[PDB]
Amino acid sequence: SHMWIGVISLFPEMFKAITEFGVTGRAVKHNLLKVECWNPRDFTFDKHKTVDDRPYGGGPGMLMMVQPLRDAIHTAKAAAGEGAKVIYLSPQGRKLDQGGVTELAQNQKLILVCGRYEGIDERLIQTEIDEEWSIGDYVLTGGELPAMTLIDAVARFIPGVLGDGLLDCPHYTRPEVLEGLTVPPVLMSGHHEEIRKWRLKQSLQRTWLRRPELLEGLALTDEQRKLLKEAQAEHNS
Amino acid sequence: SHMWIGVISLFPEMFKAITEFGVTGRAVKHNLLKVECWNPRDFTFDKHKTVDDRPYGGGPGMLMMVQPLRDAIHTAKAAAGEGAKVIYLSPQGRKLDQGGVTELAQNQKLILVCGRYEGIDERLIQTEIDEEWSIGDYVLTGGELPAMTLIDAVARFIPGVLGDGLLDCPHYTRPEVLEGLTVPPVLMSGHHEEIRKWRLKQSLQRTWLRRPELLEGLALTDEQRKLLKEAQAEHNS
Ligand SMILES: NC(=O)c1ccc(NCC2CCCC2)nc1
Ligand SMILES: NC(=O)c1ccc(NCC2CCCC2)nc1
Repeated sequence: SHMWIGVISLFPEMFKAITEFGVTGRAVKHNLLKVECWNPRDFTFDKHKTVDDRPYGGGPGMLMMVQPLRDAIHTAKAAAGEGAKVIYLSPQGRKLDQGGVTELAQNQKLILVCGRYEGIDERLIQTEIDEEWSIGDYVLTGGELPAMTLIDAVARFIPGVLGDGLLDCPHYTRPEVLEGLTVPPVLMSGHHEEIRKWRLKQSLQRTWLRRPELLEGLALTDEQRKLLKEAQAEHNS
Repeated sequence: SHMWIGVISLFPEMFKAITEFGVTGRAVKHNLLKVECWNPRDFTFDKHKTVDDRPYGGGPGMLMMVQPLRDAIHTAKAAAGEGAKVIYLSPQGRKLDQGGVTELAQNQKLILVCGRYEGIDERLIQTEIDEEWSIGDYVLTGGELPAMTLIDAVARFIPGVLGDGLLDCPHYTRPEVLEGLTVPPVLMSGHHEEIRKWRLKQSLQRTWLRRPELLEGLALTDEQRKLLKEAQAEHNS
């Protein structure tokens, strides 16, 4: 179930951050994940390899120049063959969450278009882009970090890359006592069922306290309902 | 108003993605932004430079080993001096948005702790971390991409790095006609006020259609109320 991701970027060397390091670097070396980049600058024809252009209507910014970007996209589409979804990363896109990650991970091929400057021509979005996605409600200097974020997130779903809507439970490792703070005795008990229930209760409690809206989106099991009620009762002393 | 950011990461070379390229790369070269990394592996003492450890209570994963990570954090804190806020990036943190970015950008010094494996010891969060932040409701293989995302976002607020709660308007550049699609005539009119109002109306319309909840958080001006009503009337034909 390997995955191919084509990238359109003025700064393809940025993607070394995910292709050369850690779990995603291993995925690439083991051919579980392939990331292939095209740079609009390589598709320019003028002496100074111009990749930006002035916005109609004026304004302080520049846009990506249409012809080099369009040609790079077309080249990526030809390399991908049939079935590749083309994604543009921008704050105007659908907000990414883990459900959206699972949806995107169903694709065997993606092409990610990374904007720079003030963005890209709206008509390219209409004619070349299948979906717009955002990694969050904030503005960055380029689409490369959003693209890498998406790649990393979906790569976790590729079989072989790694070894319920709630926040994670607390985790502990050595030493047993750290600046006077002890490990919860249950985690030392060797009682697997008690440990499982403790972790679940902690996850429910943390989700309730920090992100209560996330709970509203869940259909809690009988056990989860019980443990959440216990946690809420204890919180209220 | 330059900014110093200390980073704790097992993969410091990942940060070349922001320190060597584009607007953030320029910020670094021009001394507007300094990014300084410490690697827990450099703080190990065993032959194999062990940086992970087993979780109490069992489970399939590993945590970052406490001693090398703690020592790296302390070294970063000493380098930062007084006033540095220590941030841990994780899905359990406060969700980043542009308002949160503006808040974080008020700090002259930040230290960003990048988790790997299944995370870090809860007691380190208690004893070493000032704030936990998330870049979005999804899970990544490491905190480095979230840290770089945060750095890029806050760097845009540093004076010299660059040259209202609504989504951006559409942008257009050459050519005048692209695959049969024309540039809106108003943007060619040279009428600056008409162009301003068009862009604002488009932003209001796009926010309403794609992200209506964002509108609920705004106190629209009289002009914005009018243009939004116009856009909604036109949408309803
Ligand atoms: N939240 C996001 O997913 C996101 C995506 C792209 C971006 N910036 C580059 C785009 C902004 C103008 C040029 C393209 N910033 C933020
Ligand atoms: N949404 C986020 O801001 C985010 C942060 C860190 C992360 N992964 C590394 C952490 C997860 C376990 C080890 C540390 N994933 C996602």
